[PDB]
Amino acid sequence: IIETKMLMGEVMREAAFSLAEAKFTAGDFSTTVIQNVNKAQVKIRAKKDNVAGVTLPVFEHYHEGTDSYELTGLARGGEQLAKLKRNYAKAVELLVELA
Amino acid sequence: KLIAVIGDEDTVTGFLLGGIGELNKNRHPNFLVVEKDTTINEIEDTFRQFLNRDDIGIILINQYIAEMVRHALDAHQRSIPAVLEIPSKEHPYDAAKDSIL
Amino acid sequence: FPELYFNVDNGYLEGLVRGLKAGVLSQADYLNLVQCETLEDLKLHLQSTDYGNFLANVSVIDDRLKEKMVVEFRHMRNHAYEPLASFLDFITYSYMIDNVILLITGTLHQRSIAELVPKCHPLGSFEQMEAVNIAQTPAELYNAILVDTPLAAFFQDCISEQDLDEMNIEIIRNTLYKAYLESFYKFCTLLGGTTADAMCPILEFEADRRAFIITINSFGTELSKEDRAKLFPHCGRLYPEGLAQLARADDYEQVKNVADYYPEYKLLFEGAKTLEDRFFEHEVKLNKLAFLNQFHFGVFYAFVKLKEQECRNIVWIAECIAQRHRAKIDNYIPIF
Repeated sequence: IIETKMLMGEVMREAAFSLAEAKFTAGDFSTTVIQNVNKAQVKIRAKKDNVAGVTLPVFEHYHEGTDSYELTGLARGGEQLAKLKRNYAKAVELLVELA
Repeated sequence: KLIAVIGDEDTVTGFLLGGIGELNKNRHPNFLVVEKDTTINEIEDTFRQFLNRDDIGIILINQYIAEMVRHALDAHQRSIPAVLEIPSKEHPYDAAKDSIL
Repeated sequence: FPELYFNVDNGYLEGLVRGLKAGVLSQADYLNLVQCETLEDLKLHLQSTDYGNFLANVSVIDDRLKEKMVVEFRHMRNHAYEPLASFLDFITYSYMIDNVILLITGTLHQRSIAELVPKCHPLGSFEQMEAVNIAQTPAELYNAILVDTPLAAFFQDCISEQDLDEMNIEIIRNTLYKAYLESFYKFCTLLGGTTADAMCPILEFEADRRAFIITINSFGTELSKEDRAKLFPHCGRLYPEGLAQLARADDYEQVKNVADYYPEYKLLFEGAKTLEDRFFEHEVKLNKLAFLNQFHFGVFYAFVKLKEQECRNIVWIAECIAQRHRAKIDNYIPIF
């Protein structure tokens, strides 16, 4: 927990730096992305670990179903976006392991 | 079986873009943006709103925002759902929920 | 011949926007803001320039900068008579289009007009034509309200029943921007002379950014090659031939070799600074060139697209300072 809760502090500093690499180029992503969301893309599956005979809850990464911001930007930006996705799909990949 | 996020303005636009948001028009949205003029009660009920929901697995919240609702998350002493404290662009992760030891 | 007039009506406003050109931060002005280390020191150097005493009362730097270029733009539109007041209205249509797609989303999801005032660009705004403020009807009885707005003639490629979720939210912006760029080219062709050779080269490259950035992001998407064909503006240098080969692309190098037929757009594909940082420096190279010609209307549109670069650059300086990541702080656009 100690070695990875400081490690996400660098990743959430690196990925949120890409938010400056982000709408500075392409407008403002503060109303477009918060108005056309219906379903989730990355979900959780509750698996079961075990140590010393004690059942243990563990969360498993599960990305499925569709894209929702597939068409966002696309005329200005869109390369500063969708690497912001990769900076925040890797960040949510680490944060479900820590959860 | 999805992820919830409180975060901030610049936090929630990155994690929705990550693909964790879900709009349930029946119950509630699974996120809550906090601006400069959001009351602490609105963060307080939505923390209880996410805690009472069965499908919420993680509750992401910035510690800079979770510092004022620290008294409510110190009353949550269950295992599921897990509350996580993420750094902001000001005052990163220092002293939250490693204080049990 | 069309130069011994135009000072009857637009004599004073021309010298005004040339005076506001001198308030643009120069190269030496850019260097001292890199040497800053906190946002309070960022406030001190900006008081030395023309912006001064605007932070007397890091995301507040975003709003307090762009609110200054709105009131400077609104003050210019209050004095242009008839040869220019429609021209400044054409610059606001790019902001009205980004506003109205933001509005049909909350209309579709039953999110009312209370979110309109704080979450829209003040340049293209709705503080007149009060029918749009009342409308909560789900996007079919609101299109009948939408035609009491100067974006009506651009909706002639927007069928009202096509709006109801058969078209994607992003697609309707580009085919409205396609209808916008054809009209503003034809309006700038009706005006002749100095405003027809200093402005239309800017609109050709602006239509060719919408040629390249569309097809370079339309690869993994499930929109077919006939969809990205009609989302290209039929305006620029690529019209009869380059628009045809961009439809059959399917690959990053297949949009590069069609840009190799033009020596202007090649040597800009050597970003390999990224591509949009290379398209931006050529765009401000064209807007700076419009400031050479004197007796023409293109000095106003070149001012707004450079004033949005001023509000862009100071924030990028501030974001490298507040997040303390000033190893990429030199990746701004030095316009002057």
